[PDB]
Amino acid sequence: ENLYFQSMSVKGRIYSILKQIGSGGSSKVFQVLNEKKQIYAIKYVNLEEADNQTLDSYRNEIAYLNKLQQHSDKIIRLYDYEITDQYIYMVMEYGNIDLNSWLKKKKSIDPWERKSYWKNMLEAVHTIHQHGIVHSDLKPANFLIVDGMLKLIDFGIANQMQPDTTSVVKDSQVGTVNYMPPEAIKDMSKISPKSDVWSLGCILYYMTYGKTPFQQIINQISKLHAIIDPNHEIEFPDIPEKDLQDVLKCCLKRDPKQRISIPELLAHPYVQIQTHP
Ligand SMILES: CCc1cccc(CC)c1NC(=O)c1nn(C)c2c1CCc1cnc(Nc3ccc(C(=O)NC4CCN(C)CC4)cc3OC(F)(F)F)nc1-2
Repeated sequence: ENLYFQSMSVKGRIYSILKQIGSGGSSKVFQVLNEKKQIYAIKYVNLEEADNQTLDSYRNEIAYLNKLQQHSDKIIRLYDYEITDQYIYMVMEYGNIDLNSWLKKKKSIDPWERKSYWKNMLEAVHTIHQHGIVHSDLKPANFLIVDGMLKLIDFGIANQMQPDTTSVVKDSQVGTVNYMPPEAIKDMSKISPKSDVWSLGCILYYMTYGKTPFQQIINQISKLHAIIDPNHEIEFPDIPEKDLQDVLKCCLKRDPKQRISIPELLAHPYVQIQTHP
């Protein structure tokens, strides 16, 4: 729903608010225009009931996002931010849609498009791994489409919060365990870069086969048991792209030791071999 007279200031710069395009418990996202009618998304986070630990995780993610955006164009831009004791405003790159919503409204995805997105994702995640950050909770919703290019929105660093404001409402894929790796389920560090490869593999599996590998299991304890059980054979239906079949089998090995790495994935023929005549 659009906001028709609202506006906000960030570091002495005024922004017209067109509409709200998202919400967590303590947070909101707004489609906004600056003084020169350039479009942005502003993330607002209320800090009024956040403890020092939570606060410091927000501070950490902001520092890292400000640094890492210079290292890759597959991370979302953070143009400015304002940070007080009460709130954070972040002025960020705008996208017309996130990958989750895009995939919901696409049955048949173009093979070229899928490969292009796969590359974008790999480059983003590779970048955070290179600075010691394992996201540890990658879903399609963490990726924003900006003129055909996927941008990673967050680094999984910040501590999530709950609507004790209430009037409670939430979304399809926030709780989801469909992208979760076996070692995460055992775990309750032992969090390695390989955790992210499983999650990325699950996204690619969605793009290839039209669902995540354990999506069929409604019963959430049966699902978690299926993810861990070596005898539970994951399906990989035959398709023209034999390199894509290989990538998925390699990402979804349950043993993280035996599971493929991001540098390996980047040199894989799926990413590298020119299919075009
Ligand atoms: C809530 C804050 C938060 C906390 C923790 C972690 C995270 C990251 C996941 C975040 N959340 C975030 O950090 C976050 N959440 N959103 C939604 C955005 C961000 C970052 C910047 C950003 C920039 N541009 C956009 N634009 C849009 C992104 C997605 C949609 C969308 O999916 N719409 C659907 C289209 C199809 N129909 C059928 C259903 C709706 C529409 C959008 O803009 C438009 F609305 F203007 F069009 N969004 C975002």
